[PDB]
Amino acid sequence: AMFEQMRANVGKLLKGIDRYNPENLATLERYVETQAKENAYDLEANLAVLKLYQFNPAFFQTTVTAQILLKALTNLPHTDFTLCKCMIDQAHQEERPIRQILYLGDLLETCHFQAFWQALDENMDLLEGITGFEDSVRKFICHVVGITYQHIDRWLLAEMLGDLTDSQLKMWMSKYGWSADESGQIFICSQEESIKPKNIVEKIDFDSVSSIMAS
Amino acid sequence: QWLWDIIDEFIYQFQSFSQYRCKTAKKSEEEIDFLRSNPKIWNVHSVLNVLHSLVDKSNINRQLEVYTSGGDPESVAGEYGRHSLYKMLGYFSLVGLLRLHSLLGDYYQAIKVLENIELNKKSMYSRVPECQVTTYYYVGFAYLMMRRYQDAIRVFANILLYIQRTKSMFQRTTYKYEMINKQNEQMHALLAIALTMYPMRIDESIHLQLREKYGDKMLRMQKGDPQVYEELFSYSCPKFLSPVVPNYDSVHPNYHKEPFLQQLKVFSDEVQQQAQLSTIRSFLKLYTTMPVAKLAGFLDLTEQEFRIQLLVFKHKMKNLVWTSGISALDGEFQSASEVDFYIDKDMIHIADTKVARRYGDFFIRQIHKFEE
Amino acid sequence: SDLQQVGGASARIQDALSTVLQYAEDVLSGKVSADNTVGRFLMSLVNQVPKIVPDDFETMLNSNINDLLMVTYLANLTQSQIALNEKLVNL
Amino acid sequence: CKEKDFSPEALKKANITFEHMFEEVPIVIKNSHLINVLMWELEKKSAVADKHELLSLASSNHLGKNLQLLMDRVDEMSQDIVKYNTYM
Repeated sequence: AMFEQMRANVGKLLKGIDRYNPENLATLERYVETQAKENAYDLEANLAVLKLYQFNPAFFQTTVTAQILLKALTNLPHTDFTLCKCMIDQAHQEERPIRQILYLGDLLETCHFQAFWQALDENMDLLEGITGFEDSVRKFICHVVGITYQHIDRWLLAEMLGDLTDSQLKMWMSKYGWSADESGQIFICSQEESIKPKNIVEKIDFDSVSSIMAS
Repeated sequence: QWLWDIIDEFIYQFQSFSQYRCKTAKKSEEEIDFLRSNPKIWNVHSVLNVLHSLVDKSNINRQLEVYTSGGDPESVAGEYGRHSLYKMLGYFSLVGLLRLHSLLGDYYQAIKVLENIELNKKSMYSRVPECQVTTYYYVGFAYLMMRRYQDAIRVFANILLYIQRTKSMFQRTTYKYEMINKQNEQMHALLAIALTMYPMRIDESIHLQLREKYGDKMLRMQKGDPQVYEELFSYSCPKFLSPVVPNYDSVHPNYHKEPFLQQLKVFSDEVQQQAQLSTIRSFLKLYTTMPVAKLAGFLDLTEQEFRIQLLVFKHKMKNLVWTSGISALDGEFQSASEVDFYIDKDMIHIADTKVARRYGDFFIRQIHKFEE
Repeated sequence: SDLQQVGGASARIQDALSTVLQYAEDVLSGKVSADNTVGRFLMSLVNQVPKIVPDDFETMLNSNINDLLMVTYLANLTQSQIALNEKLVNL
Repeated sequence: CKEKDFSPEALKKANITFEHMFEEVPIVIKNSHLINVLMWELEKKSAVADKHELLSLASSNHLGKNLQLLMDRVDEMSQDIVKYNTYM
């Protein structure tokens, strides 16, 4: 619960002149790991460390930027991961573990979820070491499936989530209230509830157009 | 030497005035009251604020893009030069908005979208067109960075329209009048490449002199040539970041191209795959619900004929322009086709045309004043 | 505008009288002053204003208002150009 | 005033820049005091019989439904006004 004990402190740090001052990296780089480990997030604190690393490239630390990058990818399809590469130098995108984390990040924004779980190397204990990261990306997979699909095959949803078993899939099936159709597919969303198209000749404008033409 | 005789004498005169701006705005109401009275124009007091927005940014961009190590420029300005002027108790008049837009212009050189909403909250005083057009300038650029293409394209249309109910005389946006033309032209051209099936609403936003050339650019870009990826990205870079002055181009100093590696290669990643999303949407949805005849007719368009198939189609459908069903027993693909509407321009014009009547009836009643 | 705002006033004093003609049956007995003559008046009234009630009529009514509005708009476009030629000759 | 000039001598009058959008006065604002006998017609024409009001009201209905009213006005505006515009 060290996340809750730094919110007030780091909140006034990042609104002052201490976000251009490189000396504050002590409390800030600590608070970046406190997001990753304790499963919390703060973009302002990440983005300030990224900007202080873009100011002096020497103070760049690989694992602290991985703790930024991995937790940026849990928060998709937001531009958190967009602002990461903006600040990370040409030299600094070719580091370890950064190069592998960035490549895995490319697969998520292009929604190549079967390639994502294939691409994983399982010997990098840092990717095991982020708490709730393995489920967060799965919750983002199922998040986009609800927005973009009406029906999905039981085998297809499994494979997107890293080739799940019958029992492991029971969590993800229960999560958004999904169910199995007659001898076949999972039901994700109703057809008319997914699409919500825009309209021709809505023509509500007379309630203002008549009032400007009044005199 | 004449170069840095001019540059150093700007900053040293601004660092002088920065103390006067903190000293007047906070506490000395008789000094502000004495400054209300004497001249016939308070415009001289106001202009020096956002005059030093773009001139100081030029001088600090030079010092930034000459010294790339042991950073003097960026922490001095960021700590003292910017936050002292803006953070503290503001001036008792519209001058407080001018320093806010000056600080927003400095904030936008850091590629970010977070504080734009917190700055908008502190824009308490009324949105005069002079302040409002320059707000929508950077707020639209923030929506452009936020991947809100559908939002940012609407925001660029109004600020390029040039019927915004002001005469705009007496140098209020000087030396850069066509930068507001060409930057809004350029940044709108990037957004259209993604989402061209919703925007019927194009015609007021960009003029037919430019829509003809930018129209064929988008088609030539997405369909058949990566050439437009080059020439679009060449024009887009000086406008997306706004680096006010590039330093003297010579090989004897290096010093300048090193910050341009990062500044340019940051926007490389933006247009890279966001352009390759476009070609999928480029082939218009001919038949709205596709049977085997049209699904296989579109798998041939999805990519090359190979022993792995349908998976790339299932990937490409996950982006913001596709919503669909697959039915397994039918083997059927059902999909959303989406558009907006053609008849909206006119009812926005009905006031704009009346301003061509109004200013017409008014200006000749200012001549009817004089020669009478 | 006076013909307009006494227009819905007729419909309002109609809402008063139509109430009294209903209310004469609601209380106990009465309504001899109305019945089938008022029935013929009201059936004829709704066979005039509005017309019959398909939604094809609603869209055709909307298209006629969008045409009338496009014409009323074009009358302001011509006021604007009556101005602009009158203005350049005065310089 | 005598008459206008078929020659540039009108230029000395034109430099006065006299009005041509000039003010028009509001005719009716208060009672004309001879309202009073036609006020006494209204009760006799209204309170006792339907015979004499409705024939003044029946005109509005047929000012809407009958042939091409706004359409003929805009048609004459399509003829009067373009002839004046072309002339200037």
